[PDB]
Amino acid sequence: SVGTFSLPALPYAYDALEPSISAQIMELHHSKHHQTYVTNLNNALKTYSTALAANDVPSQIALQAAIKFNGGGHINHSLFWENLCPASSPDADPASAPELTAEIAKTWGSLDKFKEAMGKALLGIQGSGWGWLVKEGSGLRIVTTKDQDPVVGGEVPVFGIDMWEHAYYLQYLNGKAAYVDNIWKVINWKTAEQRFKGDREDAFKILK
Amino acid sequence: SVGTFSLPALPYAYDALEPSISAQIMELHHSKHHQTYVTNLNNALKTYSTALAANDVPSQIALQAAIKFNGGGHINHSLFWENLCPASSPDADPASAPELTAEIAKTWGSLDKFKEAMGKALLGIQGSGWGWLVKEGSGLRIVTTKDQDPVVGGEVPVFGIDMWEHAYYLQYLNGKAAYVDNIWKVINWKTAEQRFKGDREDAFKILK
Amino acid sequence: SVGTFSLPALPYAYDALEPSISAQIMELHHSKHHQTYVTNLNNALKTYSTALAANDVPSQIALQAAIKFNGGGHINHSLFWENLCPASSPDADPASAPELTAEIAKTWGSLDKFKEAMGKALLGIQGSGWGWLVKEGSGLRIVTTKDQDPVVGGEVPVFGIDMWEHAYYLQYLNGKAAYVDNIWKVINWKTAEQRFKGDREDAFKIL
Amino acid sequence: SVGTFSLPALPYAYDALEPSISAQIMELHHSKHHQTYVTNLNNALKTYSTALAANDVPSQIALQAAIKFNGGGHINHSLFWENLCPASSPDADPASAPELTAEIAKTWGSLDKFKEAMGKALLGIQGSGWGWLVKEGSGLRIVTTKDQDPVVGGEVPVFGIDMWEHAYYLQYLNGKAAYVDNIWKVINWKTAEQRFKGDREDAFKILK
Ligand SMILES: [Mn+2]
Ligand SMILES: [Mn+2]
Ligand SMILES: [Mn+2]
Ligand SMILES: [Mn+2]
Repeated sequence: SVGTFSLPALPYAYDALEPSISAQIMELHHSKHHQTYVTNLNNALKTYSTALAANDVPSQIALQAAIKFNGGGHINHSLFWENLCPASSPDADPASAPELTAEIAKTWGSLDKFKEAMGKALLGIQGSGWGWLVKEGSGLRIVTTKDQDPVVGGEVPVFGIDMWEHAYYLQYLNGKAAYVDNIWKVINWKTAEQRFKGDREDAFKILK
Repeated sequence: SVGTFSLPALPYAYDALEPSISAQIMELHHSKHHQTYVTNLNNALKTYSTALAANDVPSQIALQAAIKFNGGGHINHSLFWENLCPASSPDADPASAPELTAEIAKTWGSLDKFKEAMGKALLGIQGSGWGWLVKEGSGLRIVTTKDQDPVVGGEVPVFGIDMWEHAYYLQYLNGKAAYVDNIWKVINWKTAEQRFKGDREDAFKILK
Repeated sequence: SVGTFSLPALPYAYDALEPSISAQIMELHHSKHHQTYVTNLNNALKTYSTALAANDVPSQIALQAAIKFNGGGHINHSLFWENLCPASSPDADPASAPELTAEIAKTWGSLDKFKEAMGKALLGIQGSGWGWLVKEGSGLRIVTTKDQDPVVGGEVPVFGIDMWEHAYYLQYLNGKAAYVDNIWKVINWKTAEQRFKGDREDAFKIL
Repeated sequence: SVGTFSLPALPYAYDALEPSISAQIMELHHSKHHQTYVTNLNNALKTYSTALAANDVPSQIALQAAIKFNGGGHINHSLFWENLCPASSPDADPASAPELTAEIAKTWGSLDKFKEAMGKALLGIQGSGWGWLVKEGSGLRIVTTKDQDPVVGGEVPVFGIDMWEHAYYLQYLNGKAAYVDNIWKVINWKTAEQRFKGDREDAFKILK
């Protein structure tokens, strides 16, 4: 039936990503922001099914923003929690992603240069948005999305980093550069390797 | 059933709007451009139906652009044919719309000053789009929409003028100012009066 | 000389808007966020000035995003500080704005109905942006702008409310509804009345 | 001094791209559309010079839409005329572009599959816009731009194809598929090769 999504539990405790991300942020981000996206996604999808069955095209178009914003919020945050892990986990080691790092090194020259390029794109976002490493065809690309827009159909998301102010402000204030510097310690490279090796449908399987 | 829209017949013959709009433009515009929007709207809606029942949010979001573009294309042209009529028809006399023209005069000063204001907005559209007279509450506003974006936000559309190049190029070449000057002769003020006196749902009944 | 905008001083101390807006937010909002928009605006205008003289149109177009983002950031925040004041100030009383409130009541029915309608627009902003009460001709309208986009040429801004998360998150966390409820206590209605009675050029004289 | 652009002459006669593009379109496209972009760009640049000297940031921002639209119009058409040539010319032979066609074949598999992917992107444009083959770093990409937006700062334009309806409507009516199929015969692969081997400013040297 339509609109039966639920907030996924995190793979770790709310304080497991410290000191990179504070427990307060993880709790607010998951139990408030992501929760709201889930509930509002379900509400909009059920109303949309009514508009679709009645062939009400004006209502359908008017509902697109709520589905894109809340649907994207659910897609993006679901992907986000999964490509994070405690800094002490072996999954935080890029040696967990040999195939991905090889393609990363082939594209940007080195892992450090990819990190520099992505950091630049993350800090360059005006307003709210996300930075993504994506697979397009067989090649890798850094892309940004505004607000909660999900990665555009055709690209395989490898990992994403949330640059909305609620992802860092309580801990880093306006210092988003320090936030980006610290989040590398908690990137789940095992997850990134698995997404790089699968296709679009495989990546979105966590939503199931 | 989902996605069973069909192209409505015009209220007049293809040459009935001459000399303001040529028979060739009317036939191509109706039987090709509008027909394509109808067909591609129906295709997108059937695909959407599958993704909605499967709770496939990435596909639902990816389908939004086709639904808005082709759905808006169907909405906009359906309204368009109805707010046109042969220049010799009594429906082309603005005296057919006493309440609307009085409110127009209250807002812009006179019918001529509104025509100049709407003309300016139409000629100012960069690229493809539409100009609309809309009712917001009890007041009137001139708005433009890009591409085939419809006036679906809550406003009641009173009449629209298509500024896509296919609406005039074969007859007026790049002279869109001459096209706008001549379309006033075939504006259906009887239709505009009914929309001005009705609500949002009445105006969209044309889609039935 | 090109690109000499500076950070305007606030009309009050950093803690003057408590309890509606904390001193910590005011100091960060003013001394870091707004200051950054000023500096990057000046940098963008200096580069643009040469690209304009060189008839280098690709550079001019490539610089537009920084000029709109940082220029709007400077415009919006400069307007913002001026239509805020301490809650006990006489300027926080809407009786300080007789002509504006009369037109507000004529348009929305009452001041409460207008506050709710603007609240709805503020809370509906997806992502970062601003809510504005503006004058177009003789009538009032509620509009929202994305990111730091300033109010569209032709409208006179009457007052604006910042809905960027940095404007409230340290104090209200995700509770933007409570932020909006409390910011009504520190709206400067004397400033709003003055903007309502002047034109677009008047409201932009503070820069 | 500011705003002294002029309409460049075509590299060939108005009928030189026939039969792919008619002389009627070439003359209107060049002497009316592109000419209007030049004139309106110069006016906007002069007005900006006034707003800049007055330290008027609101007017500067309000002027951006006219500078991007007319400045982009001038850039895109200037590049466009240069990457077209008579179909019987040796420059129309893709063998004139050995390094570029090798990178195309390495990226898309063959020239025919690249033409197929670009054709799909060109026909997929909603409203007015352009399709581009661009270079980013060492890689090739098909991108589209809306209205007269020029290619995003950072990419090197290799060649563009105008999908505004004024580019084909008089000759092909709504048949943009026939227009694209025929324009391949007049693509200047000598121009494309030179741009592929140069950088961003080299490609914009045509504006001098
Ligand atoms: Mn988030
Ligand atoms: Mn049309
Ligand atoms: Mn702010
Ligand atoms: Mn063109």
